[PDB]
Amino acid sequence: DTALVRPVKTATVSSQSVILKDFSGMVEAVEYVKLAFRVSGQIINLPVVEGQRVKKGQLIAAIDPRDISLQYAADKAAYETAAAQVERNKRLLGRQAISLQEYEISVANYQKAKSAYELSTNNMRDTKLLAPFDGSIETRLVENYQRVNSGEGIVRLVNTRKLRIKFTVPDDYLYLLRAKDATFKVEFDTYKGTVFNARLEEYLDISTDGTGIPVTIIIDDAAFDRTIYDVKPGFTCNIRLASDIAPFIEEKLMNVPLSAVFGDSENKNTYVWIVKDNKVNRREVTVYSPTGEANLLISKGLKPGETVVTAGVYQLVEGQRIKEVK
Amino acid sequence: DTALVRPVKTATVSSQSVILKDFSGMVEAVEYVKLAFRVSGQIINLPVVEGQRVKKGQLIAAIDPRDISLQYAADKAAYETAAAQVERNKRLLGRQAISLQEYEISVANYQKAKSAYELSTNNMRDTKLLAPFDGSIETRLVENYQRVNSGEGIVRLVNTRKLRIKFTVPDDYLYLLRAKDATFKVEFDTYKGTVFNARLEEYLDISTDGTGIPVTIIIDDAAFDRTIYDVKPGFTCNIRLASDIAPFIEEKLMNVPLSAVFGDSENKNTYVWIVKDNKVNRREVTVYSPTGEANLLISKGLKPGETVVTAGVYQLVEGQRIKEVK
Repeated sequence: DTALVRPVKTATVSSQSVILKDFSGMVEAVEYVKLAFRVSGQIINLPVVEGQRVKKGQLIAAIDPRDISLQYAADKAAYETAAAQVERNKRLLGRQAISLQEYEISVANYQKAKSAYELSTNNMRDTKLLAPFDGSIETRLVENYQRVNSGEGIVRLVNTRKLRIKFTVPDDYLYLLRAKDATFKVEFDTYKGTVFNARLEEYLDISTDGTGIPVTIIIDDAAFDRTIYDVKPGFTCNIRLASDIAPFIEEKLMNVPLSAVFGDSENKNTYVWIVKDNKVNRREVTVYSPTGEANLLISKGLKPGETVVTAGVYQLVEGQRIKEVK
Repeated sequence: DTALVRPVKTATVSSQSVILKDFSGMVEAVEYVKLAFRVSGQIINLPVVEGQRVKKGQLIAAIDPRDISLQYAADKAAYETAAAQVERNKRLLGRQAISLQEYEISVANYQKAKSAYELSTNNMRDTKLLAPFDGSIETRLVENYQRVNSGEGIVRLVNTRKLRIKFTVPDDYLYLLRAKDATFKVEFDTYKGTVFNARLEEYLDISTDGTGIPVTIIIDDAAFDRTIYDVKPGFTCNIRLASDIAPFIEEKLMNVPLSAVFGDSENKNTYVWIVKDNKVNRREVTVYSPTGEANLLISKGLKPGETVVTAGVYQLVEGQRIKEVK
């Protein structure tokens, strides 16, 4: 019956002109960026941990702003006094009430005060070390309440904006890489069963050198959640390249093995068994034929002039009598 | 069982590159040759009848040789006397025993006697009218013991050495007539079921004029016995032209409709039913495949990515559970 499970060989229906190739690739190494303060001080906040995913602008660490804050307020006051004194002297010189010498001294003093206040403004901002890009904390190099200098490594942050995959394509497959709208689908060996769309980043094309075509692709798929799919440099994967080498074809033809197609004792129709949820269902198909009824080329087993049955093949046994009908 | 007669549609196995064309043709008219005596006389023998097949040299009619025989014997004697008299005079002149005048008269007399004897020798031979070629007596124009003149029709003899068939081939089929070793097989409408080989006699090739290619062929077959197959001018027939347009092909391929080929539930082999003496017998065939297993192009009924069964198609029913095996 239908409950009797039958072992069957199967195949996937393929578009005549779509070429498919599988390549082995690897997730590219990423350069760890050493994050450091631009000022010296004592860390008073280290709110991130190793493995944490951070966003651009997020706080990594902060130093005690006490001393820098004191210099800032003193440089602020000195700037405000120098600025007020130059504006006053502009008015005094404009009516010739002061010497140019005295005015010049006040301009030079203002730039000195301005430069000092600009430096303290930067030092104040630099008490908070922020993530320069979206990334992950690879390593925490310091401890909280530890004293550090400028340029001293605080954390190692790896950029996670792009997941790059490198593979090499045989030189003879350059036409497949050049085909319009060629697609790339990635399946990671560590996460088999889930396929992700990828886009071309670049490929080195010097087919002349016979050394293969190095290709770089980037994962470009909304389903690629790195909190779920933890892919690291060195991880291997399969890259499926799909190229339609004849997109101009009007009526698209499908490939199926001859052994998939069968007839009916009641008609001249052709069928296949479609496999859906490990069950079969009959499907009527039209075999491509240029003129009239589909014909086969036979390389062995027949001589010209012999007579074969073309209708009624399922209702016959060896040696059975027949009547030829039109 | 095998005794249960099943109606079946069939086809003939055809060689991939052999082109076959059928043309309607007609047996060409033959010119009747009027046979006549070269002498005048009374017919004393008319041994042939209408419809009789005669050979070259065979007697058609004879006139009473009596009078011509009398002239022959008189001209023979006159020639023999004139010949003896000139040989004598050659010897006499050679020793100057006779005048040149007398010798000359005897030479002139000899040629006169010779010419008279040559004419009576021909008239004697011409008392028997013979068939100038192998043919058939279309009409007997005279009766025995009837008196006739020279040139008076005795019989109408039609030449039967060649059976010519004319047909016209469409101009677009010139390449089929030019193909090396193209063959012609004739089947007469009056004698259907028997096919005769024919050879090319000639064809008018001015494809430029767009008026068809008039072709003449001649029956060239030992089985063509005109005593059995009585074919006459105006008789129609079928001309089968067979041309191998790709004789260079190493492994010859045969055409069969797809509907002729079937599998086995126990193996991956392909078969046909061969029809011999209105009975069928299974025949294993090899379907031509360039790389691997034979594939079909499907124009309707499938989408890319669907799964079809390729082995186990005969042991399944609608909705049956399966297990995909490698």
